[PDB]
Amino acid sequence: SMDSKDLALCSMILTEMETHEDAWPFLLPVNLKLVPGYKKVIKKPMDFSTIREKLSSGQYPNLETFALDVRLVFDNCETFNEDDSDIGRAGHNMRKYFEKKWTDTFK
Amino acid sequence: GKGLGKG
Repeated sequence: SMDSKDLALCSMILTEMETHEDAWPFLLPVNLKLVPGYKKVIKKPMDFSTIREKLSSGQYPNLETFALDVRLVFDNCETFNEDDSDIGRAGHNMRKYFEKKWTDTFK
Repeated sequence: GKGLGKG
């Protein structure tokens, strides 16, 4: 499992994402009952609160598995929403922010 | 109805 430093780094980056102005579509799970089509086409839904619960409960054995789930949030967003939609653009902006933060942390 | 999105 991840040591204390790695857990702290994941938590720090996740908090920076949760507080970003463009995080609003990604803070909680998509409600599959209220958003038709989502369950059908998005096979692995993911959101920041779920990532937080996974991190806290020891479900990420390493940094790479954490980053995969963060990226999954944005990959799902790209599929379900038009690139030019408010959510689509929020997702692209958040991906850019994450990749910069990730690169600045581990370089 | 057909198509994706949250509009």
